[PDB]
Amino acid sequence: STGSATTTPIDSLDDAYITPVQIGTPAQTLNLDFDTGSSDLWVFSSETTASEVDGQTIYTPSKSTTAKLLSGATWSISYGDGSSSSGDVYTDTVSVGGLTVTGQAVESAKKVSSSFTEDSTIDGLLGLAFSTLNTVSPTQQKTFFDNAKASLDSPVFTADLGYHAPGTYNFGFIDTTAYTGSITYTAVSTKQGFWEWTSTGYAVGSGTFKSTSIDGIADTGTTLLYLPATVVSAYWAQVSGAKSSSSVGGYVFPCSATLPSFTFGVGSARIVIPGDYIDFGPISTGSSSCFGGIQSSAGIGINIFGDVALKAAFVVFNGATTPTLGFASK
Repeated sequence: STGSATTTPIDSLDDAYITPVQIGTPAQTLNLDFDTGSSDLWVFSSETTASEVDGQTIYTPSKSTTAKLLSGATWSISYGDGSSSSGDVYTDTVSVGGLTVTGQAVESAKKVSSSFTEDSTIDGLLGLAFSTLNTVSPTQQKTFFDNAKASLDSPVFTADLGYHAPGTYNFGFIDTTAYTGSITYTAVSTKQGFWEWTSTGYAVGSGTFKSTSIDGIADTGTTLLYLPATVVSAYWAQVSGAKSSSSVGGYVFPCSATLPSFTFGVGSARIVIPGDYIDFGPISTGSSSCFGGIQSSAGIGINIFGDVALKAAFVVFNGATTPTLGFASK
Protein backbone atom coordinates (compact mmCIF):
# COMPACT_ATOMS: atom_id res chain seq x y z
CA SER A 1 0.00 0.00 0.00
CA THR A 2 0.90 3.70 -0.26
CA GLY A 3 -0.54 7.04 0.77
CA SER A 4 -0.04 10.60 -0.50
CA ALA A 5 -1.42 13.72 1.19
CA THR A 6 -0.95 17.40 0.58
CA THR A 7 0.39 19.47 3.47
CA THR A 8 -0.47 23.20 3.57
CA PRO A 9 1.13 26.03 5.59
CA ILE A 10 -1.23 27.34 8.30
CA ASP A 11 -0.20 30.99 7.69
CA SER A 12 1.94 33.31 5.57
CA LEU A 13 5.12 32.54 7.62
CA ASP A 14 4.99 28.69 7.29
CA ASP A 15 4.71 28.50 11.07
CA ALA A 16 3.38 24.91 10.72
CA TYR A 17 1.79 22.69 8.11
CA ILE A 18 -1.54 20.88 8.27
CA THR A 19 -2.48 17.66 6.48
CA PRO A 20 -6.05 16.31 6.26
CA VAL A 21 -6.58 13.01 8.06
CA GLN A 22 -9.72 10.86 8.00
CA ILE A 23 -10.70 9.35 11.38
CA GLY A 24 -13.59 7.03 12.08
CA THR A 25 -16.60 5.70 10.21
CA PRO A 26 -18.10 7.66 8.53
CA ALA A 27 -14.91 9.65 8.12
CA GLN A 28 -14.33 12.72 10.25
CA THR A 29 -11.63 14.82 8.52
CA LEU A 30 -9.31 16.73 10.84
CA ASN A 31 -6.34 18.84 9.84
CA LEU A 32 -3.32 17.57 11.78
CA ASP A 33 0.20 18.81 12.26
CA PHE A 34 2.47 15.93 11.23
CA ASP A 35 5.30 15.95 13.73
CA THR A 36 8.48 13.92 13.19
CA GLY A 37 9.56 15.07 16.68
CA SER A 38 6.80 13.35 18.66
CA SER A 39 4.92 10.08 18.70
CA ASP A 40 1.30 10.79 19.76
CA LEU A 41 -1.67 11.10 17.40
CA TRP A 42 -3.94 13.36 19.41
CA VAL A 43 -6.99 15.39 18.43
CA PHE A 44 -9.35 18.04 19.64
CA SER A 45 -12.48 16.14 20.47
CA SER A 46 -16.01 16.11 21.88
CA GLU A 47 -14.22 15.56 25.24
CA THR A 48 -12.01 18.69 25.05
CA THR A 49 -12.86 21.29 27.78
CA ALA A 50 -15.27 23.59 25.90
CA SER A 51 -13.42 26.85 26.94
CA GLU A 52 -10.23 25.36 25.34
CA VAL A 53 -11.84 24.89 21.88
CA ASP A 54 -11.84 27.98 19.58
CA GLY A 55 -12.63 27.09 15.96
CA GLN A 56 -10.89 23.66 15.71
CA THR A 57 -12.70 20.74 14.10
CA ILE A 58 -13.27 18.05 16.74
CA TYR A 59 -13.31 14.25 16.61
CA THR A 60 -16.50 12.84 18.15
CA PRO A 61 -15.91 9.11 18.88
CA SER A 62 -19.59 8.51 19.70
CA LYS A 63 -20.38 9.26 16.00
CA SER A 64 -17.85 6.66 14.74
CA THR A 65 -19.09 3.13 14.35
CA THR A 66 -15.48 1.88 14.49
CA ALA A 67 -14.36 3.83 17.59
CA LYS A 68 -13.62 1.82 20.75
CA LEU A 69 -12.49 3.19 24.11
CA LEU A 70 -9.01 1.91 24.94
CA SER A 71 -10.08 1.21 28.50
CA GLY A 72 -7.87 2.72 31.20
CA ALA A 73 -5.44 4.34 28.83
CA THR A 74 -4.46 8.00 29.33
CA TRP A 75 -1.89 10.27 27.78
CA SER A 76 -0.15 13.53 28.61
CA ILE A 77 2.49 15.33 26.56
CA SER A 78 4.62 18.45 26.88
CA TYR A 79 6.42 19.88 23.83
CA GLY A 80 9.71 21.81 23.44
CA ASP A 81 7.76 25.14 23.22
CA GLY A 82 6.09 24.60 26.65
CA SER A 83 2.68 23.60 25.12
CA SER A 84 0.86 20.51 26.40
CA SER A 85 -2.24 18.36 26.10
CA SER A 86 -3.72 15.29 27.76
CA GLY A 87 -6.70 12.99 27.69
CA ASP A 88 -7.94 9.48 27.11
CA VAL A 89 -7.66 7.12 24.13
CA TYR A 90 -9.85 5.47 21.49
CA THR A 91 -8.85 3.06 18.79
CA ASP A 92 -10.33 3.85 15.37
CA THR A 93 -9.65 3.64 11.64
CA VAL A 94 -7.32 6.43 10.45
CA SER A 95 -6.54 7.18 6.80
CA VAL A 96 -3.92 9.53 5.39
CA GLY A 97 -3.86 10.18 1.68
CA GLY A 98 -5.65 6.88 0.89
CA LEU A 99 -3.53 4.74 3.30
CA THR A 100 -5.71 3.21 6.02
CA VAL A 101 -4.72 1.85 9.44
CA THR A 102 -7.27 0.01 11.53
CA GLY A 103 -6.97 0.00 15.27
CA GLN A 104 -4.92 3.22 15.46
CA ALA A 105 -4.68 4.85 18.88
CA VAL A 106 -6.45 8.22 18.60
CA GLU A 107 -5.64 10.20 21.72
CA SER A 108 -8.68 12.36 22.57
CA ALA A 109 -7.76 15.63 24.31
CA LYS A 110 -9.58 16.52 27.49
CA LYS A 111 -7.22 19.49 28.07
CA VAL A 112 -4.99 21.54 25.75
CA SER A 113 -2.70 24.47 26.59
CA SER A 114 -3.38 28.02 25.42
CA SER A 115 -1.12 27.85 22.30
CA PHE A 116 -3.30 24.99 20.95
CA THR A 117 -6.59 26.75 21.73
CA GLU A 118 -5.29 29.96 20.09
CA ASP A 119 -4.38 28.13 16.82
CA SER A 120 -7.79 27.45 15.19
CA THR A 121 -6.12 25.89 12.11
CA ILE A 122 -4.54 22.87 13.92
CA ASP A 123 -7.02 20.11 14.98
CA GLY A 124 -4.26 17.98 16.56
CA LEU A 125 -0.93 16.31 15.97
CA LEU A 126 0.12 13.14 14.15
CA GLY A 127 3.43 11.99 15.63
CA LEU A 128 6.00 10.35 13.33
CA ALA A 129 8.98 9.94 15.65
CA PHE A 130 9.68 6.46 17.10
CA SER A 131 6.90 4.79 19.10
CA THR A 132 9.24 4.59 22.19
CA LEU A 133 8.26 8.29 22.78
CA ASN A 134 4.48 7.65 22.75
CA THR A 135 2.99 8.87 26.05
CA VAL A 136 0.02 6.48 26.39
CA SER A 137 -0.08 4.74 29.76
CA PRO A 138 -0.16 2.05 30.93
CA THR A 139 0.19 0.47 27.45
CA GLN A 140 2.36 2.48 25.07
CA GLN A 141 0.84 2.85 21.59
CA LYS A 142 2.30 2.77 18.08
CA THR A 143 2.47 5.68 15.64
CA PHE A 144 0.43 5.71 12.45
CA PHE A 145 3.69 4.97 10.55
CA ASP A 146 4.63 2.06 12.79
CA ASN A 147 1.12 0.54 12.40
CA ALA A 148 1.15 1.09 8.58
CA LYS A 149 4.74 -0.10 8.03
CA ALA A 150 4.16 -3.81 7.37
CA SER A 151 1.43 -2.92 4.76
CA LEU A 152 3.56 -0.32 2.91
CA ASP A 153 5.27 -1.08 -0.38
CA SER A 154 8.53 0.26 1.26
CA PRO A 155 8.89 1.09 5.00
CA VAL A 156 9.39 4.83 4.37
CA PHE A 157 7.65 8.17 4.45
CA THR A 158 8.83 11.39 2.82
CA ALA A 159 8.39 15.04 3.75
CA ASP A 160 8.33 17.56 0.94
CA LEU A 161 7.44 20.84 2.64
CA GLY A 162 6.76 23.96 0.59
CA TYR A 163 8.16 27.47 1.02
CA HIS A 164 5.00 29.59 1.27
CA ALA A 165 3.29 26.82 -0.73
CA PRO A 166 1.69 23.40 -0.23
CA GLY A 167 3.84 20.26 -0.20
CA THR A 168 3.39 16.54 0.24
CA TYR A 169 3.76 13.72 2.73
CA ASN A 170 4.05 10.33 1.03
CA PHE A 171 3.96 6.93 2.73
CA GLY A 172 5.40 3.73 1.31
CA PHE A 173 7.20 5.08 -1.77
CA ILE A 174 9.79 7.63 -2.91
CA ASP A 175 8.52 9.98 -5.69
CA THR A 176 11.58 10.22 -7.94
CA THR A 177 9.93 13.24 -9.72
CA ALA A 178 9.84 15.28 -6.47
CA TYR A 179 13.61 15.97 -6.16
CA THR A 180 16.69 16.79 -8.25
CA GLY A 181 19.96 14.90 -8.25
CA SER A 182 20.38 11.97 -5.86
CA ILE A 183 19.27 11.28 -2.29
CA THR A 184 22.09 11.20 0.29
CA TYR A 185 21.30 8.87 3.19
CA THR A 186 22.79 9.32 6.65
CA ALA A 187 22.71 7.25 9.82
CA VAL A 188 20.03 7.68 12.47
CA SER A 189 20.25 7.08 16.21
CA THR A 190 16.93 6.06 17.77
CA LYS A 191 18.38 6.24 21.32
CA GLN A 192 16.31 9.36 22.25
CA GLY A 193 13.26 8.29 20.14
CA PHE A 194 13.91 10.93 17.43
CA TRP A 195 15.08 10.95 13.86
CA GLU A 196 18.53 11.97 15.19
CA TRP A 197 21.41 12.32 12.75
CA THR A 198 24.73 14.15 12.39
CA SER A 199 25.23 16.94 9.85
CA THR A 200 28.73 17.24 8.47
CA GLY A 201 28.96 21.03 8.68
CA TYR A 202 27.72 24.34 7.41
CA ALA A 203 28.41 27.41 5.33
CA VAL A 204 27.06 30.96 5.59
CA GLY A 205 26.19 32.56 2.23
CA SER A 206 28.99 32.16 -0.27
CA GLY A 207 31.47 31.46 2.59
CA THR A 208 33.68 28.39 2.91
CA PHE A 209 32.17 25.20 4.23
CA LYS A 210 33.11 24.43 7.85
CA SER A 211 33.46 20.66 8.41
CA THR A 212 32.07 20.00 11.89
CA SER A 213 29.72 17.32 13.27
CA ILE A 214 26.33 18.71 14.37
CA ASP A 215 24.04 16.12 15.99
CA GLY A 216 20.38 17.08 15.74
CA ILE A 217 16.87 15.88 14.96
CA ALA A 218 14.74 16.13 11.82
CA ASP A 219 11.55 17.69 13.30
CA THR A 220 8.68 18.73 11.01
CA GLY A 221 6.82 19.95 14.07
CA THR A 222 9.36 22.66 14.87
CA THR A 223 9.23 25.86 12.76
CA LEU A 224 12.83 27.08 12.96
CA LEU A 225 16.41 25.78 12.69
CA TYR A 226 18.04 25.58 16.11
CA LEU A 227 21.83 25.11 16.03
CA PRO A 228 24.82 25.60 18.33
CA ALA A 229 25.45 29.19 19.45
CA THR A 230 28.82 29.28 17.59
CA VAL A 231 27.13 28.42 14.24
CA VAL A 232 24.20 30.80 14.83
CA SER A 233 26.55 33.71 15.78
CA ALA A 234 28.59 33.07 12.62
CA TYR A 235 25.40 33.29 10.51
CA TRP A 236 23.95 36.47 12.04
CA ALA A 237 27.39 38.24 12.06
CA GLN A 238 26.87 38.41 8.24
CA VAL A 239 23.68 40.48 8.61
CA SER A 240 24.17 44.23 9.34
CA GLY A 241 22.28 45.20 12.48
CA ALA A 242 21.37 41.60 13.55
CA LYS A 243 21.53 40.93 17.26
CA SER A 244 20.32 38.52 19.89
CA SER A 245 17.46 40.14 21.90
CA SER A 246 16.70 38.63 25.34
CA SER A 247 13.46 40.75 25.33
CA VAL A 248 12.23 39.18 22.03
CA GLY A 249 13.75 35.73 22.73
CA GLY A 250 16.29 35.29 19.94
CA TYR A 251 18.08 36.84 17.03
CA VAL A 252 16.34 39.71 15.26
CA PHE A 253 17.47 41.65 12.23
CA PRO A 254 16.48 44.77 10.33
CA CYS A 255 13.49 44.07 8.09
CA SER A 256 15.42 46.06 5.38
CA ALA A 257 18.11 43.32 5.28
CA THR A 258 18.77 40.80 2.54
CA LEU A 259 19.63 37.54 4.37
CA PRO A 260 22.40 35.20 3.25
CA SER A 261 21.74 31.55 2.54
CA PHE A 262 22.69 28.82 4.99
CA THR A 263 24.12 25.50 3.79
CA PHE A 264 24.15 22.32 5.90
CA GLY A 265 26.04 19.10 5.13
CA VAL A 266 24.52 15.64 4.71
CA GLY A 267 27.52 13.39 4.24
CA SER A 268 29.42 14.86 1.28
CA ALA A 269 26.21 16.50 -0.01
CA ARG A 270 24.96 20.03 0.74
CA ILE A 271 21.47 21.44 1.25
CA VAL A 272 21.18 25.18 0.70
CA ILE A 273 18.50 27.13 2.63
CA PRO A 274 17.83 30.34 0.69
CA GLY A 275 18.09 33.52 2.75
CA ASP A 276 14.37 34.31 2.31
CA TYR A 277 13.47 31.03 4.14
CA ILE A 278 15.24 32.51 7.24
CA ASP A 279 12.99 35.63 7.36
CA PHE A 280 10.11 35.20 9.81
CA GLY A 281 8.94 38.80 9.45
CA PRO A 282 8.20 41.58 11.92
CA ILE A 283 8.46 40.68 15.63
CA SER A 284 5.15 42.50 16.14
CA THR A 285 2.77 43.86 13.61
CA GLY A 286 4.32 46.89 11.79
CA SER A 287 7.77 46.55 13.48
CA SER A 288 10.92 47.10 11.43
CA SER A 289 12.63 44.39 13.55
CA CYS A 290 12.25 40.96 12.00
CA PHE A 291 12.62 37.55 13.66
CA GLY A 292 15.31 35.20 12.44
CA GLY A 293 14.69 31.66 11.32
CA ILE A 294 18.03 30.34 12.61
CA GLN A 295 18.21 30.46 16.41
CA SER A 296 20.49 29.06 19.12
CA SER A 297 19.78 25.62 20.55
CA ALA A 298 21.81 26.46 23.72
CA GLY A 299 18.68 26.62 25.99
CA ILE A 300 17.09 23.39 24.42
CA GLY A 301 19.65 20.57 24.94
CA ILE A 302 19.36 19.40 21.28
CA ASN A 303 19.87 20.84 17.81
CA ILE A 304 16.68 20.85 15.75
CA PHE A 305 16.47 20.75 11.97
CA GLY A 306 12.96 22.18 11.85
CA ASP A 307 10.83 23.30 8.91
CA VAL A 308 13.29 26.14 7.87
CA ALA A 309 15.85 23.41 7.04
CA LEU A 310 13.55 20.57 6.01
CA LYS A 311 11.52 22.57 3.49
CA ALA A 312 14.76 23.22 1.54
CA ALA A 313 14.95 19.46 0.88
CA PHE A 314 13.11 16.33 -0.11
CA VAL A 315 13.46 14.27 3.07
CA VAL A 316 13.18 10.46 3.35
CA PHE A 317 12.40 8.99 6.72
CA ASN A 318 13.55 5.36 6.17
CA GLY A 319 11.92 3.10 8.85
CA ALA A 320 13.73 -0.07 7.70
CA THR A 321 15.15 -2.35 10.44
CA THR A 322 18.19 0.02 10.49
CA PRO A 323 16.54 3.46 10.10
CA THR A 324 18.20 6.16 8.06
CA LEU A 325 17.39 9.70 6.83
CA GLY A 326 17.77 10.80 3.21
CA PHE A 327 18.07 14.34 1.88
CA ALA A 328 17.84 15.54 -1.71
CA SER A 329 17.78 19.01 -3.22
CA LYS A 330 14.58 19.95 -5.06
